Amino acid sequence: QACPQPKTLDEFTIIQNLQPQYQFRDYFIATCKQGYQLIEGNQVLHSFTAVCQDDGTWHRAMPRCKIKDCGQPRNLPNGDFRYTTTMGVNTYKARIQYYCHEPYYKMQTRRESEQGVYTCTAQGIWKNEQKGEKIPRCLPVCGKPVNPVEQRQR
Amino acid sequence: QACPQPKTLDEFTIIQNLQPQYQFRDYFIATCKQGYQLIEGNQVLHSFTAVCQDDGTWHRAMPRCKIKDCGQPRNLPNGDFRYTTTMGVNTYKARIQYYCHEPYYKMQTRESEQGVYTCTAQGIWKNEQKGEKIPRCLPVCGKPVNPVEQRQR
Amino acid sequence: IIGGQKAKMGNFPWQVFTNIHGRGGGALLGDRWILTAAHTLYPKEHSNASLDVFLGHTNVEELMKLGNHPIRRVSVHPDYRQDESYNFEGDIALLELENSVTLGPNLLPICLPDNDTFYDLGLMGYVSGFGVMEEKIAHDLRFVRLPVANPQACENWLRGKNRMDVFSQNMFCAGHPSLKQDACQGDSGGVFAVRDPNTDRWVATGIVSWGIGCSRGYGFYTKVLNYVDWIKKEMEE
Amino acid sequence: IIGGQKAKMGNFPWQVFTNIHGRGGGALLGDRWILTAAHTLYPKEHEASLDVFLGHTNVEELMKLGNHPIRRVSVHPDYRQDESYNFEGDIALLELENSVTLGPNLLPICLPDNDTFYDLGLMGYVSGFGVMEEKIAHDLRFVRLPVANPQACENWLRGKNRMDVFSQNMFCAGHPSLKQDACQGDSGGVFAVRDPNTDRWVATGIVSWGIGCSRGYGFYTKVLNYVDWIKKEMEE
Repeated sequence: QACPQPKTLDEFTIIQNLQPQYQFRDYFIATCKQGYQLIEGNQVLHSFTAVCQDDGTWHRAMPRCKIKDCGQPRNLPNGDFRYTTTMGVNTYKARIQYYCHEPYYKMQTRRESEQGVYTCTAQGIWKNEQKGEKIPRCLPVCGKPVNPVEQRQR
Repeated sequence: QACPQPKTLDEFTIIQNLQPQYQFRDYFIATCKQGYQLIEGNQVLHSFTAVCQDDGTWHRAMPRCKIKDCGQPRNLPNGDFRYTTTMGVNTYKARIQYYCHEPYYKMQTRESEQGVYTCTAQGIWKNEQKGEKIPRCLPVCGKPVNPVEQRQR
Repeated sequence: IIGGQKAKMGNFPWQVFTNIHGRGGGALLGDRWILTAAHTLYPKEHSNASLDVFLGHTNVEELMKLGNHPIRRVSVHPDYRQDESYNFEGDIALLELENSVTLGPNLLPICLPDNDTFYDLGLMGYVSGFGVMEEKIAHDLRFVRLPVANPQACENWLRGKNRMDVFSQNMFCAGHPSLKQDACQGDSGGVFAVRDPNTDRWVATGIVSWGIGCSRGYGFYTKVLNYVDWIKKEMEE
Repeated sequence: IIGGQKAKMGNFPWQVFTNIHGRGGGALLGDRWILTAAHTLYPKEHEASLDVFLGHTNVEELMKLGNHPIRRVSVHPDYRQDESYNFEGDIALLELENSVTLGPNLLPICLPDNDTFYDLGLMGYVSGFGVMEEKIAHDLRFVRLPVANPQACENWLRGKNRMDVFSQNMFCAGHPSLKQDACQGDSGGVFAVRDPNTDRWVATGIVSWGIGCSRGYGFYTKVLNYVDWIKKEMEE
C-alpha cells in the first residue's frame, strides 16, 4: 500500500525529512529556501502537506516555490526612492534608497547615514536594518531660503 | 472695469462675504455646506479663490459642491458590516453597523450599542466613541458548539 | 488514550496534533497560540525534529490534509530540565503560529484557569488525545473522563514504588490505580480539560506530563494555574 | 513698507498674506502653521473670514494660487483686544486645515533660541505687502532695520507723553531718522534676522505697533519669549 517517492519540481523546494518508503497515513511537508514562497496554480500557500492515501496516491500534487515579491515600495510623503538594484524589480534581495526632497525637506535621523536603505527581505516585505518596516519621515527644513537676500560665500 | 457678479451653480455652494461690485484685484472664496466638497471637472478641490483680472474677467470658472463620499468601509477581520442606510451608499450621513462572527469571535468593548459608524462631514467613517479606528473582533474561549456535557434548562 | 471513546466533531475544538519527536498533543489558545508540554519539544531520553502541527479535525488523516500550521516561535518555560529524567517541573511550552487560524465550530480555543477550585478532590475532567490505545494505535481523537486525585494518595503510591520523582506544587494528579482510563504515548501535551460547573466554560487546568506506565496508576499533570501569568506574558502582543 | 524695495521670488519664502479685517502678514512655521499678530484677528477698533494666501510675491498671483483654509486659531492669553495702547501678547497662531508642499518660493522660518538675537544694532529684515509712502503695494516689499536701544525707545515715548505698554515681551527696531518702516498692511509679518553664525533665518519678532509709520521706532512682539507657547500650541 505504498506511495511514489516525492517529486521536487524546482531547486527552491525543500522536503523536510524525506523518507525512503512512504505508506498509507504517512505524510510530507514542503517548504522553500529563504526568500521563496509555495505556489499552486497562480495562488500563494502558507504551507504544504501531502498525505499518502489508501490507494497509493498522494492526496495532493506537489506545488512550486517561486521568488517572493515585496510589491511596490510605499510612497514617502515629500520624498522618493531610487533602486540600487535592477529598476522596478521588487523581488527578494532587491534594494532601494529613499530620499527626501532637499533642501526643502530633510530625512529624520538616529545610528546614522547609510540612511534610507530598504531591502526586500526573506519575509517578503521592505525593511531597513535599523528602522524595520516603518518608512522614513521627511520634515520641513526652516530658515534656508534658496534665493536669500544675503548669504555667506567663501 | 468691473467683473461679473459671482454665479452659484448649485444649492450647496457658499460665497463668503459676497460683494455688490467686484473690480480689478478683488477676489471671492467659494466653500460648501457641511458634508459637501468643491469639484472642478473630475477633480476635488481643497479651496477656491477667483481673482478679478484687469480685463473684467474672473481668472477661473465657478466650481460645484458635490456630496462627500467616505469610500468603502474598512474590512473587519472576523467580522463584517451592514447598512442601516441605503445599501451600498457611502455618502455624507450614511450609516453602517459593524458586527463580529459570533459566537466564535466577540467585539472588543468599552457604551453599547456602538459598532455604529456614520459617514461624517469630514468624509471619513467615524464612531462616536471610537473615532476612525475600526472595531476589533477577539477569539471566544471555552464555548464549544458541540460540547460533550453542557447545562440545560 | 486508554479506556476511552471516539471524540465527535466539535467536542474538543481546541485539540492540537503535533508530530515533533513522535506524536503529541496541545491546546489552541486565542487564534494563534498553542499550549503544550515542554518534554514534547525537548524529550528526556533522546533523529532531528520538525515543528509539525495540525488542527481542526478529529480524524488524523483529515487533520493532515487540512495542512500543517507553521510555527513562528517557541517558548519553553525556564524551570524545565531536559537532562533530568525524573523531574518534569515546568513541563510546559508555548508555540506561536506564523499565521492565526480562522475560528469555527470545529476550531476554538480553551480558556485558562483563574482560581484553585479547578483542582478540588474528585472534580471530573476530560483528557482527549491521539495517543495509543490499550491494544492498538488510534486513527481518530479519543477521550476519557478522569477524577482529580488526592495528592497525598499520589505521594503514597510513588512511595510504595520507591520512586523519587519530583512531585511539586506545580503539578497535580488525576485518575486512580483502579481505573483503566489514562493518557498514553502520544497524548502528552494535551490538556486536562474541566467544564466549569458554574459557567459552562471549558478550561485547561493541566497538561498531560508524566506517569509510571499508562493504565491503572495515577497520571501527573502540569498545574496550568501556576503558569497563567507566564503564559499571558508570552502572549503579550 | 515705506522706503524699501521689491522682494524677489525666494527672498522671503515664509511670507504670508492675510486678509481678515484688512490686509496683513504672517510667516510660515513648519508646513501647516502661521505665526502672526493677535491684533490682525482681533483689532483694537474694530468694535471677517480667515483668508490666507501663500507662496508668491505678487498679490494677484498669491490670490490665484488660492486660499488656504484655517482649521484652528490660537491667540495668546495675554492679548487684550479692548485696551488701546496695550499690545502685550500680540501674537497668535493659525493652523492650516492642510499642510502646504514646500518649494523654493515656500519655506518656513526658524524660531529663536537665545537673547543675542536682540542685541543693540543687529540688522534684520521686515517684508510686507503693506502700504508704501505714496502708493498701494501690489508686490512684496522689504526693508532692513537695526534693532534699537530699548532705553531710547522709552525716551522717545516719554518725549511724546505716551502711556503705551512697552514690556519685556516687546523690542524696538528702526530709528526716528530712518525712513524705513512697517506700515498699514504689514502687521503680523515677522522681523527676520539672519543668524551670522549659522546662515539660518529666524523670526525674532512680529510687526505689532507704532506711532504712525515712518521716522519713529517700530515695536515688535519679542518672539523668543513665546517659543515655549508656540511649541505647545503646535503639538495638540
